[PDB]
Amino acid sequence: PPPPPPPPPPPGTPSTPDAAPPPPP
Amino acid sequence: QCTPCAAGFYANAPDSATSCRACPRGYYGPYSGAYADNLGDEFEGPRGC
Repeated sequence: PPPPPPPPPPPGTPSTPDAAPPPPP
Repeated sequence: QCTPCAAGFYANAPDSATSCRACPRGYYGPYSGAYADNLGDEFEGPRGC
């Protein structure tokens, strides 16, 4: 009998985090 | 497998990094895969921030 198929690749990788003098007299 | 650190980020350890941190205020990481180095300032590396 033929051999089984290969498993599907894992999902996409996660994203990235966010950010006046006084007058004289 | 262990993924490269994203651009603008740096690995927390020179070898066997456990987390990736963003480059701080006043720094910039041009390349991806940047990593911190114990020698010198702890916030920079050969390709780090």
